[PDB]
Amino acid sequence: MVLDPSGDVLVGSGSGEVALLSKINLTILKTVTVQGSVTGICTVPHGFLVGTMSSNVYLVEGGNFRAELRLTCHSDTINDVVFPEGLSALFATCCGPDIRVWNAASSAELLRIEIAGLTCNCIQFS
Amino acid sequence: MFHNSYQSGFLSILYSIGSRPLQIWDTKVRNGHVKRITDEDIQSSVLEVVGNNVSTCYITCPVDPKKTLGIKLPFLVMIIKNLKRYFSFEVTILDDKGIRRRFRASNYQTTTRVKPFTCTMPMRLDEGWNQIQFNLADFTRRAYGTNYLETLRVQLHANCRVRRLYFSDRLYSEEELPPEFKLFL
Amino acid sequence: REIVCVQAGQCGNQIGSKFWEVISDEHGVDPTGTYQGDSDLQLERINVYFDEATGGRYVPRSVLIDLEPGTMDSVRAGPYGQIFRPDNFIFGQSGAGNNWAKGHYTEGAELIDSVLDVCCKEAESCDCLQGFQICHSLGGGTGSGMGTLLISKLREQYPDRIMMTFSIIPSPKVSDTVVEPYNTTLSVHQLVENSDESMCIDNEALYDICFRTLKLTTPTFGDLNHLVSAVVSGVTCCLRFPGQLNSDLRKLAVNLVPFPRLHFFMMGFAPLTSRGSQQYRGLSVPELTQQMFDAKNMMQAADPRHGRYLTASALFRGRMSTKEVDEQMLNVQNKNSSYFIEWIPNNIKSSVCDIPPKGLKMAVTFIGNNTCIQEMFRRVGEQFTLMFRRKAFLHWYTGEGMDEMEFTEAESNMNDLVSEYQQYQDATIE
Amino acid sequence: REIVCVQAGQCGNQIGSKFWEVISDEHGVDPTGTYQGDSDLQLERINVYFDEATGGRYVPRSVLIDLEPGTMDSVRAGPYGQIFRPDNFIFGQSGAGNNWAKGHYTEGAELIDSVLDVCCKEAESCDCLQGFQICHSLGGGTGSGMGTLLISKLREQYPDRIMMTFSIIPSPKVSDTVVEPYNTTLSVHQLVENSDESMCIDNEALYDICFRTLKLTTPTFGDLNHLVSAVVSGVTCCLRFPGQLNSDLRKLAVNLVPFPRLHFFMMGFAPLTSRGSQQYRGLSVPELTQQMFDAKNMMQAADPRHGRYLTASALFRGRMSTKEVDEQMLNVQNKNSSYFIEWIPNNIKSSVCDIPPKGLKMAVTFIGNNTCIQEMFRRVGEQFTLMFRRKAFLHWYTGEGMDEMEFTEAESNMNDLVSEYQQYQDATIE
Amino acid sequence: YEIQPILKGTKRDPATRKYNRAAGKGPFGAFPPGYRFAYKGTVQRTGGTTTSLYKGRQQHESAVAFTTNGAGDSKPPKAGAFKRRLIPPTEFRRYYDRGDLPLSVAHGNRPTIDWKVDVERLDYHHYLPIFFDGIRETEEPYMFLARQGCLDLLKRGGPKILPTIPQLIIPIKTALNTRHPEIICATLRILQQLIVSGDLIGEALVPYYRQILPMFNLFKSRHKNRARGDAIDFGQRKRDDVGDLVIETLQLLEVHGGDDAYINIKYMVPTYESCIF
Amino acid sequence: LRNSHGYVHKQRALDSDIDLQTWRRMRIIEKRIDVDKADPHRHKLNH
Amino acid sequence: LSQPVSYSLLVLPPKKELRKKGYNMTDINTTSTRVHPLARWQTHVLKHGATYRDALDAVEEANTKHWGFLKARIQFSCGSFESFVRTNPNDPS
Ligand SMILES: Nc1nc2c(ncn2[C@@H]2O[C@H](COP(=O)(O)OP(=O)(O)O)[C@@H](O)[C@H]2O)c(=O)[nH]1
Ligand SMILES: Nc1nc2c(ncn2[C@@H]2O[C@H](COP(=O)(O)OP(=O)(O)O)[C@@H](O)[C@H]2O)c(=O)[nH]1
Repeated sequence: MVLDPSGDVLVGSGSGEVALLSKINLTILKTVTVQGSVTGICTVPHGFLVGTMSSNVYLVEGGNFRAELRLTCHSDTINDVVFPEGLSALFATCCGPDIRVWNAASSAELLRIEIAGLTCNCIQFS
Repeated sequence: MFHNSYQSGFLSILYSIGSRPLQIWDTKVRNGHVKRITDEDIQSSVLEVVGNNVSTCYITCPVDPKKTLGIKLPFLVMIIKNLKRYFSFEVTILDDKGIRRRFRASNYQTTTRVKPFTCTMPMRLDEGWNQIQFNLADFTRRAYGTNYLETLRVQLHANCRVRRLYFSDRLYSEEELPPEFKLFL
Repeated sequence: REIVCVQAGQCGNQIGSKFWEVISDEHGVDPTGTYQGDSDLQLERINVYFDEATGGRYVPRSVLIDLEPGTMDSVRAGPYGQIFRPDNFIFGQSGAGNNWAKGHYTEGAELIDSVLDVCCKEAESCDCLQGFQICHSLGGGTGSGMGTLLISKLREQYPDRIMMTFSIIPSPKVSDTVVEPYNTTLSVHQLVENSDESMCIDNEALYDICFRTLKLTTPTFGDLNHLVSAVVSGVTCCLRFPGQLNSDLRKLAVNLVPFPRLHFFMMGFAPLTSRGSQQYRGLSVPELTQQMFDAKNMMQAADPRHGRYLTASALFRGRMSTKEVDEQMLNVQNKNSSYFIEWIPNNIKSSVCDIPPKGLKMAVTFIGNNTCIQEMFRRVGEQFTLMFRRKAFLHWYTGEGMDEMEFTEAESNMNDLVSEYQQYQDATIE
Repeated sequence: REIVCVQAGQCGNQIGSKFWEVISDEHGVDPTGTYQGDSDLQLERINVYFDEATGGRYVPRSVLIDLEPGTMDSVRAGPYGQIFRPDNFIFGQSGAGNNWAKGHYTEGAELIDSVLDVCCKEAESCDCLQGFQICHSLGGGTGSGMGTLLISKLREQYPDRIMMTFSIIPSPKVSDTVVEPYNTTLSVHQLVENSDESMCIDNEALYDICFRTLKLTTPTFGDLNHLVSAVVSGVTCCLRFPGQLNSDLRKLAVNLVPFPRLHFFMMGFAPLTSRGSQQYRGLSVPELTQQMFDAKNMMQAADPRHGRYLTASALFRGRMSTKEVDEQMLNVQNKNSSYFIEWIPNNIKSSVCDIPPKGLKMAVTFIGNNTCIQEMFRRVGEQFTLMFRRKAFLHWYTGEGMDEMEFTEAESNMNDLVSEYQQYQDATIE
Repeated sequence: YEIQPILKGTKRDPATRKYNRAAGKGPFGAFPPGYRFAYKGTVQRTGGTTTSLYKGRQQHESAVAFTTNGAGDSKPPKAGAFKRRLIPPTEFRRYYDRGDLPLSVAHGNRPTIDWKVDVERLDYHHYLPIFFDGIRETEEPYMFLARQGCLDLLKRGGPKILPTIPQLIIPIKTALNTRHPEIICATLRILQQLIVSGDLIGEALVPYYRQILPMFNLFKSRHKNRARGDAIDFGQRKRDDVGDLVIETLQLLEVHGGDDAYINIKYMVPTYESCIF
Repeated sequence: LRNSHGYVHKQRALDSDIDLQTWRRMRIIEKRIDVDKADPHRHKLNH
Repeated sequence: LSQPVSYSLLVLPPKKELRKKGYNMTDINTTSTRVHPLARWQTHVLKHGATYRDALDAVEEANTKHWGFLKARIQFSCGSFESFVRTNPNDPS
């Protein structure tokens, strides 16, 4: 629950949907769906920020409410980290049901493996 | 579809009682409606297909037009109540010569006609609830002089209340039917 | 295929006089009755409106009825008045008093037998009888009451023929008579049951046609009756001349009326244009179609922009191409598609006739069935309800003998007609 | 490839009457509208300025707008007035009073929708539309306000066509109106954003043409408007007749405008000569070129010797060789090299058309883009600053409703235009 | 600043206030009295840069229905055939508020009228048209007392109902013209009760199809069955479906009408098909 | 100025106010805007 | 200050027609500023209330609408424009 500069009220739901409600009669005006349960709404001069339970942070624009994602983090005890043999630009980590591969130079991530309801314990590269 | 199934005794594909009665049926409805309503005479749920245009509103089986039922039983039995308005239905069969043929019946047809793709024929419905027993083998032999192998499409048009559609391998008396197939007033 | 005309009341007799002038001119008949025409096409269908007398003379199959002879003496003195058969003028000895009940019950039943005798004598002489044509005003007294009485009797005696009426209806802005709502309501009640086709004209629309389009400085009733005679003579043109696509009154009824009560139509006639402007624009099918659908040139107070067209008909006179007619009627239907009823795939019927009205290279008459006519009935019902709730002038009608329940029946029937038009305007495919 | 003309205000309507007389004469159209020409070459491109009416008539693609009908009534009563379509005259009920704010905001917005409706009806009738051509004065009231309003609306509605204007501008020596600086400054501010190419004329320059070159003892506005009609009909001559080197308004614009703000041009027409002198000089391309560049024959008060030519265009009419045209344009560029901008290798475009105007063996019209036009804007900006510091006559404009910020913006934009011309005049390669 | 609740479809609806102005008061009557041309910058500067990639943005304004350019996206205004109309004042409210009626309401889980006198002795000429006039009401206790009283009078009437038929047409027609679906349902149910309550009543109602049946045509297609396909409706007990009610009422009318009710119903509603032949 | 079938005659009308040039104008215009090369009902004219 | 008034689009014909004419599907990526011989310009008109945001949304809609699209142009009322191109050809997003 965060109030906008105009006076309207923002909302965040457990399903991951973010709506904007009017201060006069509480009717939906705009809506966006993001992944993960929303816990935390911020205010920026050019837009809004949304933080989720799955450690995802989105940036949305107040003009017409389109969402983009710039953050990827784990949310539980990290179990293992390894490097490939002969390569150092990337490394892989395991945490809960997820396996992720990062870029060491820019702290980005391009890979994801998810098996819901399980826990990964140890990873190794061939 | 039913090509690999066990086919003996009674095979029924429609029943008003159930979570999804129209699971394996497709609906093409304009200027009309389809719904399940409680009947006054028999005190049970029935499906209703009512529309202003007889040709446009109907329900087909199977859903995919490229599929075939593949049922080899000779008889087809319907449970239809007459609402004192137009009604019709179609059955498409296959013969041992390998020709797909149609059998259309309605209560507005002026003359019986045989053509190489269609036989059109008249029908009456008595007052109240009716059971219609249809002999595909006899009608095929009488119309085309050719043996009967299987049916591969069933259609139903407005307007008529329906409870159950099933096939049978022969005629059965009133007391020989299992309780779930016999209707009670 | 011959029509018999009946003209009733002052308005009917004057419009009839102008109509018979226009028709006698079109077939080249001298006011003495002698044929002086210049083509065999004129003579070959003269039977449709004229009976043959022994010498050179021809006589027109029309009955003139009125309750005071003043109008008949004026029309007999008119320029074509001599052509009418003397025995065809029927008149009484006291007026209608501008009262519908008097015109329907007291002098109507007294005179009607002589009118029915003349109408039967004229009808039974025909080898094959086509529909009757009646001209009258709805706001008057003998026109409304005796016209609807005679229409009811003719519908009893000839129910399989056609009954066609041209009717004058009260303007929305200025009344010519105080008791107009009663006479109009009772007359519409009679017409919706008895008539097959009824055309309605507002004198206000003819004044606006004359002033805006013809720019006449001082128009007179002769001009209004000429516009009416032009449309009346246009509807019958395909019955009596050759053409590329023949048409008939029954074919117009079959194509225009979707349901039997919806038979009230609006009218317009296209090649109206001032002598100054005529040098700047030649006649052509696009120009006629554009003027023909412009609401400025339509003879009813209701405007098409508030309703939707169920059906329309255009009758073209002249030697012209069918391609231009078909493509223009398609183009107009496509560009304004929201104003045409969607459950009919094409609402306009066309017809083409070879012989134009004299002095014009081409002409078209337009007949339209539009739901905006509901506004006129609603307005008349409102004024009727204002007067009836207060018994404003009812004692005259009750003194003639009418029961008050007739007024409530006529009001209810008109209200149901308005409801039926409103329901078909807002219908949808679903 | 047809052009639509717009004539606004007294000056515009009067110049337009003479223009349509000259064009009707060249294509042999009688003042009744009948073609009476003497060669098929006249008919095959008549569409460029005339629309085709149905019978034997032609109608001119022009819209006439004015706030009081006095001028329109004088031109309609004139000898060629009948040719104009009656529906094309748009007028109000009270004058502009030579006030820009009244002409732009109160009666402008009242009539502009009807003017745009007429312009759209004329434009959408064309099979392919070329640019618009507008004639008006900048010092007046309805000419400036409604002309610039209409120009802005047409640029919103037709941004891909060409916008060309002929404009009358205040003389440097004698004023015709006390409030000319405000109207001129606001109009030039509107034009430099909206226009693609604009020609400017001083009445004082036409007086010098009449007194020095033609030596007329008693000239009249018909002579000045004939000189203007001659140049305007000459620029478009290659659009509507065959020739050895075709040219077009868009091609002229592409060759004349180096940068979008530098679109103000000077005009001249060559075979002007007094009745006594014609026996002393035969026509030839060198004589036309010498008159073409003589400042005595230029229709603006600014003189070329204080500026430099960025570009120029010459359109020749007559039967002539391309070698003399090309070599004359080379010789003039080489001999006067200091007056031509050095970073452009060739400043003159030539065009040749086979058919001269009747009675002349040869003719040329000259269009010039010269930086000396900055001094005229500087003079107008100076007089504007003198008037504004003292709020001269300001209550009329402020009482209509204008914000003073409009005046400061228009002055600042015009001052930046004079600075931009001055910077490109003194630019160098370095 | 201030808030405005949606306040729609609730206990306090201003929608029901506009219709039936006579409602809203207490068991007794009303209480006694005392209780210019600002500069906006240079919007466009496209002059001198004309190009073929530009095209017009304004394109005049609006459109005339029958002009040369066309109607564009303009649509005609709706007539409002289904728009709710005001409820005319009723004589039932007058005679109940006055106290001249032989009845009272006996509360309970199944409501019932208690009658202060035996029904069979009533003058039905004076009562039956007054009870049918009360069907139009939409406020308690009037709806209950009127409709249940109508049913009770019809059920116990006997041979005296038949001469009353000419006087019942106006209340029946005025109830249907209100275009309130619940009033239509109540009127249709009472008509079904009336048709079978006696003998030779169906033949008497044949000449009056001109006044009753016009409202049947408008509402024969309206359905509350918004369920998708084979889903059942559990509100069937309420009998709030207009289309089924009007269809079954038409079939009951044809069957009890007599020799030539078909041609009249077929002249009123066009899509009807003969039940008997 | 016209016959029954709608054509513009050949010779000058008696006591006509228009001049010869406009008569020729009307004749050539009408011949231009005809749809057929001749009247299909010539044989039914009498004089 | 200025507001958008129109947006311009450059597209290629459908894939089957391009194959029918005989031009190769690949080899469309190049470092030169020139365009394919079959690319056609089309333009559309924005409404009065349009801003930069919804114009860019319409451009993205056109990008995801159909295959054969890498060029874009948004035109303002001041005569200026900016172009949008795909960083990687034949690859959306
Ligand atoms: N168009 C037209 N209307 C007429 C004419 N004469 C009368 N009316 C109208 O008809 C109404 C009068 O009806 P009238 O004919 O006198 O009724 P009557 O007394 O029964 O004959 C008024 O609205 C008049 O304006 C006429 O010649 N032409
Ligand atoms: N060359 C020329 N100038 C004219 C003509 N008529 C008026 N003017 C000039 O235009 C200015 C007056 O503008 P005017 O047309 O009256 O403005 P308006 O009142 O808005 O129409 C003065 O400088 C006049 O000298 C004309 O026929 N020819």
